[PDB]
Amino acid sequence: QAANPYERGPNPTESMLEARSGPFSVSEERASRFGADGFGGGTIYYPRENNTYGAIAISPGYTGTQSSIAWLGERIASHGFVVIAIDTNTTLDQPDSRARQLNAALDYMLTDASSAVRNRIDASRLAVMGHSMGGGGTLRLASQRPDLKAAIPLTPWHLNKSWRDITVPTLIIGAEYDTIASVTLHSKPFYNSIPSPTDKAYLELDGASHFAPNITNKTIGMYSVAWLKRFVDEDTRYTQFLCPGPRTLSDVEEYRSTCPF
Repeated sequence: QAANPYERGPNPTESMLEARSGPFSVSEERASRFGADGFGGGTIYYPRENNTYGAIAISPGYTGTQSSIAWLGERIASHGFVVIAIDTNTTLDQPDSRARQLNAALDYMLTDASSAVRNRIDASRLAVMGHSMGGGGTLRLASQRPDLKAAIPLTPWHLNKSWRDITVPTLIIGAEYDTIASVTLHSKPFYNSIPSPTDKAYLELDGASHFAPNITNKTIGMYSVAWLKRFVDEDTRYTQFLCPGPRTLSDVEEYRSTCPF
C-alpha cells in the first residue's frame, strides 16, 4: 500500500489528453529494416527522461506502413511510454503474420534496441495495438500472450470472429462508417466474444471512416492513452476518463465497458 511505482506525469485532465502532445519530450530511434529480425523495422518513440516505462508495439494495416500509425506512436510516447511503430515484412501480410511481427517487435525493444531504449523499458509491462489487419494481429497476440497488460485493436479486421480466450484488458475502437472493416462483421463480433471476467471496452467513433486512426484524432489519442495508463501503469488516476466514459449527439456513437474494472 504505497504510491503507485509506475505513475508518471502530472494529474490528468481531458484537455491534457486531447492535446497533440503529452508532457514528456520524446526522442526517436530507428529499428532498421536492415537489422530487425522477424519484422520490417520501424521507429521507436521514447521519453527523453531516464526512468522506466511500459513498452507498446503498434502494427499498421494491409498496404500500410509505420507512417500510417506514427502520429499515434509519437503521441502515446509523449505520455510516458516506449512505443515502436512498425513496418511489416511486406505490406500485404495477413493478421496472424502481423501478430508474430508485433511479438518480434516487443522482443526487439527488449534485446536489440540501443541502451537508451532498453534502459527505459520495464520489460514486465507491455502492450500491443494495431490498425485493421494490425488490430487483428493485436487480438491474436493478446490471445496467445496473457502476460500482456493491454491490447488496443483499432478498426480491426480478422476472419476469426471468436476471441473467447483473451484475458488481456482490451479496448476495441471501431469506426461507425467504416466501409472496409465494418463493425458489423469485425469489431462488434470480436468484442461480443470476449467473456467475463476479462476487462474490455468498445468505443465506436461517431461519423468515422476506416482511416480515422491514420490521422491525428483526439478521441483515439485520449482513450488509447487512458487505457494504457490504467492497465500498463495501473494508474487509477485515469479511471475517471474510462468510467463511466464518453457521453454517447457526440463524437462517440456507442461506448460499452466493464467499468470500473
